[PDB]
Amino acid sequence: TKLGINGFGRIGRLVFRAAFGRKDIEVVAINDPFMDLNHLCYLLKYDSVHGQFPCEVTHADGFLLIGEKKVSVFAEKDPSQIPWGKCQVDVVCESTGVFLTKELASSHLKGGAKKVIMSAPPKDDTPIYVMGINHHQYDTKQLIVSNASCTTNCLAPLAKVINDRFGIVEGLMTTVHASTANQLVVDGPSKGGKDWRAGRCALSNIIPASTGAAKAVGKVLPELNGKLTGVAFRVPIGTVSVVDLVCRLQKPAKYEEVALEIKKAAEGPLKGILGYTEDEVVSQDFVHDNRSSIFDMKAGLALNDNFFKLVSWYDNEWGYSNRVLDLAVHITT
Amino acid sequence: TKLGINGFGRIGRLVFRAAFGRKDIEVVAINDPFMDLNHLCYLLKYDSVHGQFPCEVTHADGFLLIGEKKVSVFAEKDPSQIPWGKCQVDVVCESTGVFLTKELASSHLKGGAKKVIMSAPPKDDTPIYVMGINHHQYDTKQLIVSNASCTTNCLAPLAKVINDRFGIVEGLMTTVHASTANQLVVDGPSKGGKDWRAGRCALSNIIPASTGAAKAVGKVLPELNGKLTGVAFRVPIGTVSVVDLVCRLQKPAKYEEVALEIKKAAEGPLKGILGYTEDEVVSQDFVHDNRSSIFDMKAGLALNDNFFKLVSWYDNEWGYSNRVLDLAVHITT
Amino acid sequence: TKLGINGFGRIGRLVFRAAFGRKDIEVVAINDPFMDLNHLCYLLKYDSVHGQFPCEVTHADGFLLIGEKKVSVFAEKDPSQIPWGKCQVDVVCESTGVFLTKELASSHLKGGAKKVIMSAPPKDDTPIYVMGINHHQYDTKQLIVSNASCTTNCLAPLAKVINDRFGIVEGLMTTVHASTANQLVVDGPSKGGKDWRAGRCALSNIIPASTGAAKAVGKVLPELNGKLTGVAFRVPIGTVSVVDLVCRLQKPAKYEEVALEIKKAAEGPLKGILGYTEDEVVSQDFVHDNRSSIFDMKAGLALNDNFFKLVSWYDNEWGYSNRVLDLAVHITT
Amino acid sequence: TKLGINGFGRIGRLVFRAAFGRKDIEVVAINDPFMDLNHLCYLLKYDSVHGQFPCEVTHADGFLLIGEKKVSVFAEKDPSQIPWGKCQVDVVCESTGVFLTKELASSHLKGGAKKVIMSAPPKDDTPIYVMGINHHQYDTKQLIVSNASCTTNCLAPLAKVINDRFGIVEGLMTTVHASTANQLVVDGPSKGGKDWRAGRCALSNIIPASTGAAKAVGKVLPELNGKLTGVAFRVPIGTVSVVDLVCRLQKPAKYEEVALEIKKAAEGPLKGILGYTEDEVVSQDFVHDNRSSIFDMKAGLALNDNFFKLVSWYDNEWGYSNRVLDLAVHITT
Ligand SMILES: NC(=O)c1ccc[n+]([C@@H]2O[C@H](COP(=O)([O-])OP(=O)(O)OC[C@H]3O[C@@H](n4cnc5c(N)ncnc54)[C@H](O)[C@@H]3O)[C@@H](O)[C@H]2O)c1
Ligand SMILES: NC(=O)c1ccc[n+]([C@@H]2O[C@H](COP(=O)([O-])OP(=O)(O)OC[C@H]3O[C@@H](n4cnc5c(N)ncnc54)[C@H](O)[C@@H]3O)[C@@H](O)[C@H]2O)c1
Ligand SMILES: NC(=O)c1ccc[n+]([C@@H]2O[C@H](COP(=O)([O-])OP(=O)(O)OC[C@H]3O[C@@H](n4cnc5c(N)ncnc54)[C@H](O)[C@@H]3O)[C@@H](O)[C@H]2O)c1
Ligand SMILES: NC(=O)c1ccc[n+]([C@@H]2O[C@H](COP(=O)([O-])OP(=O)(O)OC[C@H]3O[C@@H](n4cnc5c(N)ncnc54)[C@H](O)[C@@H]3O)[C@@H](O)[C@H]2O)c1
Ligand SMILES: NCCc1ccc(S(=O)(=O)F)cc1
Ligand SMILES: NCCc1ccc(S(=O)(=O)F)cc1
Ligand SMILES: NCCc1ccc(S(=O)(=O)F)cc1
Repeated sequence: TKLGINGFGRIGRLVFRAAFGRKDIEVVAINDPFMDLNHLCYLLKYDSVHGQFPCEVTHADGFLLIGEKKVSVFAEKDPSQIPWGKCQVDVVCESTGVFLTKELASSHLKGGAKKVIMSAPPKDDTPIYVMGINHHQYDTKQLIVSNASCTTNCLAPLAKVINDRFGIVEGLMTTVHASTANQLVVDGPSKGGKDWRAGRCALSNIIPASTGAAKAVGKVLPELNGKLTGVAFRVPIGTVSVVDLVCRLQKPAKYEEVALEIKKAAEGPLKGILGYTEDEVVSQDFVHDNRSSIFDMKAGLALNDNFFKLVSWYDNEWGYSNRVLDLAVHITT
Repeated sequence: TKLGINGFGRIGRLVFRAAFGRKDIEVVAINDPFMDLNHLCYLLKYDSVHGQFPCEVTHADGFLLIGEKKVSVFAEKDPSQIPWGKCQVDVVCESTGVFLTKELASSHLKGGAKKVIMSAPPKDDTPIYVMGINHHQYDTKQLIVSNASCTTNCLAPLAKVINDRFGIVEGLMTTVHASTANQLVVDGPSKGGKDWRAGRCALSNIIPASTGAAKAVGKVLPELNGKLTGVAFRVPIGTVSVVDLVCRLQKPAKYEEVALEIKKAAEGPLKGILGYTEDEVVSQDFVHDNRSSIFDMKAGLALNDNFFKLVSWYDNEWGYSNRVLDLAVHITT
Repeated sequence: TKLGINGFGRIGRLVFRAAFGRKDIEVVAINDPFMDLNHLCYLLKYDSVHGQFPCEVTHADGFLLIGEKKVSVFAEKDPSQIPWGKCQVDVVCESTGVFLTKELASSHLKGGAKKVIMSAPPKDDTPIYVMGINHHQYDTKQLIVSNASCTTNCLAPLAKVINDRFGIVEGLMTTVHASTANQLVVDGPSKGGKDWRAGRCALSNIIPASTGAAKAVGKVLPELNGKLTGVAFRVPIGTVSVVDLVCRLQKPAKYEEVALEIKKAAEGPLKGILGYTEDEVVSQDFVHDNRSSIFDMKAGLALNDNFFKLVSWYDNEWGYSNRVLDLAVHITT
Repeated sequence: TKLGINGFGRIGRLVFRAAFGRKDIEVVAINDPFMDLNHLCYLLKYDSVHGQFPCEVTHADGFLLIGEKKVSVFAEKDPSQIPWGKCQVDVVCESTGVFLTKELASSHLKGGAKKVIMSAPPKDDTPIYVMGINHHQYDTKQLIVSNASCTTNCLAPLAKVINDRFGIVEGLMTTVHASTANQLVVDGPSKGGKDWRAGRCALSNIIPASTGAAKAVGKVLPELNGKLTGVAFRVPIGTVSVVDLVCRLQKPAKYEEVALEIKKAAEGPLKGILGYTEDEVVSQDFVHDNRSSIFDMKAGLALNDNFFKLVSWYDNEWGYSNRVLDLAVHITT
């Protein structure tokens, strides 16, 4: 399984990183035009949140070197001009943040790539998949797909398990989200005039933000269509975010029973995707945690037999980056 | 109205500051045994969040000097030993955090103080009052009372207005809360071994926390008893906190109607307590805002006609501090 | 004195705000093409550091409205086209960061501006001035000038006084610097690929940075040319930076005497530019302090009678912005 | 070597951790009365900076269990009451911060411990030892020693190398120091009324601080007595600090040569203690680096052939904790 990476940013680089540890998938090419090979290597060797790269990194003959493996590096603004074909790339991890329609992402297909995974929710009707939730509903005919957002990957397993046993009538979600590259260090104009709040100083603000993440749950779980939505607060934190789902349940239950059901899934049919802790955890405890969702039993509570607050952690960078690789293997195999 | 301050902390010093800009109330006496007079002045003079004290601040003969006015300074650990009576104190602002029961707080009365306000939720059944909400129900025969928490002061006005018109069936609250003095700069043991998470690094964590702030709305508004509770996440922010109320209503509404109902309350009955904004605000926009609650119209949303997320901001330090003075004025006059 | 502003960023907007107060200078025109008018009002009305604009900000018919005062707003990329002459502009504040040569800035003269001040050090041999130091050496024939950097404005007053009285033989400088717009919220590529370190996450890092600011003190004080240089460390701080000057003196001295000579200057001829304190201050105490440099007596020390560490604070945004105005007024009168 | 730990804080817990990977040293007993067993397991297991403990941490029958190995846990305020003798403790890591005196530390010897290491500079005459610089001078008859400060362990190796080769005429230091447990989350009164600035908000401030770490280098390298001193600035950073030495040299040198000397020291006699890099590094890159000092070639510079600014990083927590073990093993074998 040969992977290509378009946009060697936080997601691009950590996807590269997770892929090094996996035997079944291999990175063969990278593209980023805001980055010379000298600069690119620097940014990969050092990382402020996840530590240094697990082995030596040099460049040679326009390639990137990780032991006995060469990796092509390109610097093209236009995806139609990236030579994926010559590297026999099976899947392109589209992680720039600006090619989020079927039309724009199909430019990768023109360059010789077989299939594409947007590392974000699409702006159009592109099919969305969450590993562990609806990934088996994929078929090889779909060449361009989305792996949703980190928040959707955190929310979907939690909702699926609660909905199958108890039945979610309606739910509203809040995610307290770690910092992202779309934000600014000092009050300034946000990109293209959209989302003014995200241009406000990241270091000292709680910043309200819209998200479709919870509304997207209805795409990967049709049954919950129109039954979920939410908002986000961005806060000055390196990585790790948390979802807080307030939902009303059809079948009544104590909080103890809800927790045990989530424990059952995390230990059985959702091992590796959904996790369960009863510890007094805080955000830094999930730095570099590869799961999509870790239910925090003690943070949440119940108002009554039918109204619950359910709390789940996620490393927005690491968890998600591992899911891109899982999906990339799945669609190719 | 002659005020005394026990515990010259974040609340004590900002209570002193607010009272400096009011003619109807003045601080005559201060007690803090963990603070010598030179130290006290220094801490009053400078402030990391709210700037330098708007005044020449000095001391002489054991008195604090704010312009042409002398303030009495004490340093007893036992409140019983503070000569409040000789300073002719009408109300004592109990802002130490360690005298939150009617038995402990009554020693101020034994020191001569006529009345006491607990600047926090009580640990017993001491009466709780929130300006704008139930302060007219105060009986002068009550010598010791509590002004609740900053979070309750934010949530109750919001909940009141919404419940008066639409009726709240149930509700769960999250507050994303700024930093407080019970937290630690690096990972350590929390005082008494209680609330382990709050001992974790304040600078780099999202920290789950319990709170009775929502349950206690039921005390100030009996009609909502058993219908509200919540949780909190602490974040590395200087001041300003935000409440997210997910509530289910009986009378259906569009989001715009709910917003309008809050607007008219804010410009009418609850003017000065509850505020309204449709601007793209972030937390630092409410530093030194003296309102108890500021509804953020564009940050909230509705899922359907009976299920809402309503967002409100508060300067947990400065808002609450002015509330302590309005309650001090009320229970005296 | 009619001022125009090119680039409405941190320095652009803060010059604007500084000017609003003063009765001897006024902003008549603004230009910034990465900013729609509605968005410009938003950035002007709210500030994460210096609080809400002390006045109603609106717009109508393409004009910025401050109360009832109309300010003209353009969105041009070629300063030649900005109609400065139409607005009778005496000085243009060049605060984009990308017109720092004589060739580039002189497009403002062809647009009708009478003179230009660069809000940064120049790339070429454009004359540099610092108020209090060498501003009297400016002659009216010079149409394009520079106000240097915030750091140079901090150091040069301190440098002049120490060298005037004692004689600086050599010296080296570290500034610990607040965060600036050239930095990123998460690890990424810095612009143009210059200074890889500045692209590293700003929230969690101490980031070494080059600075010519200390070498630039030679150009404003020829006598010290070759005898000073230094480096910088960027830290997660909103505003306020500190200079730390290690230096050797020709004539020997005690720390007290050095300190008293700075006190004499700060309360005498350099009043308003160089300040002095013996208080136990921290960076937040100089937020919105309009002086160029404030010497911190207790923070510095001597090793011997010829070798000293001298410490001085500066709000790198506010002090500098006010300096820009002083220069503008000076060069016009 | 059987190690005991009094004070299970940042240094205590990370000393425990480093030992877990060392065969030449083992922890048999811990004392910390501010933290019961359930709480102590939590703090060991989770770490906000260095990640989770790399092992299952549990407890039974009053013992801390790291796998099969049982560790005794006392809760004793009076260090003379700890029964170190019953556990055959060779060395006590005295890392509480409140027993920095021969007389006070010697109460560990009454408990049965053979020897004691102060994890900090002493308040009295106690012998200081930096590994790699002066440790070989230790005599087995000295039962109580100090391992100096993180800052001194960073500057000493550098100063040694520079002085041996070029001759340090005089020097002044500045350290930018990561956050420490003596600071406060919000403006407050520091312990004992000492160091007022350390009580100011850790999250939002650059905070000046005194330090004898530079002067103490003259104690471990007598040739440098009276030639070094300096100051510190605290910044909102989890761990990793930097030293900035401005020094005059007796023999003139090109900066390239000064770097080359440090390189061969780091690859030869000071391998493991003193490090060297030419990479564009930032503070986060040295998290969990076990060296005491990492020279940063590109950060520093020279003013002339005699006057240099030399820059070096250190993980104040992890580097130091590793040196405590080295000293413990050395004073026992
Ligand atoms: N970081 C997260 O928490 C997170 C989680 C899940 C999904 N995502 C999504 O992944 C995407 C990338 O996010 P990120 O956080 O890595 O942002 P980022 O800014 O760190 O990375 C984007 C990278 O793409 C590069 N790029 C820009 N234009 C390009 C072009 N024309 N061609 C090729 N490369 C280009 C940039 O130089 C940059 O390195 C976004 O859509 C984001 O929403 C982010
Ligand atoms: N800061 C907020 O966001 C906020 C908002 C609302 C309510 N409160 C409440 O107000 C109370 C104080 O909060 P704070 O943040 O100001 O805490 P703080 O640490 O800033 O202040 C507590 C002060 O009490 C003093 N003190 C301790 N023991 C004392 C005693 N024995 N006698 C006299 N003084 C003593 C301390 O010296 C300290 O200055 C708490 O109960 C808190 O819940 C805080
Ligand atoms: N903030 C400080 O501490 C400080 C202090 C001293 C000097 N400076 C200098 O002042 C300059 C500006 O810095 P800043 O901090 O305001 O950064 P900033 O990003 O806040 O300001 C730049 C602004 O200029 C605008 N702009 C960019 N290109 C433009 C163009 N070609 N035409 C018109 N407008 C354009 C942008 O919209 C932006 O708002 C820099 O050169 C900086 O070195 C900054
Ligand atoms: N943290 C650093 O960057 C660093 C680096 C070098 C040296 N040091 C030194 O190490 C010492 C400890 O620092 P820290 O950062 O670990 O502080 P810390 O606050 O994290 O740890 C101190 C521990 O001692 C415990 N304690 C208090 N009184 C006690 C008593 N009577 N008996 C037993 N335990 C008691 C506390 O509960 C706490 O857990 C300080 O003197 C400091 O100067 C710290
Ligand atoms: N360079 C900006 C790319 C980008 C755009 C959006 C995000 S998001 O995760 O906030 F949606 C992250 C990064
Ligand atoms: N001195 C610490 C006392 C204290 C105790 C509690 C708080 S709280 O507002 O977080 F509940 C704040 C301060
Ligand atoms: N309990 C606080 C103990 C302590 C005391 C001092 C420090 S210091 O490293 O700043 F000198 C660190 C920790």
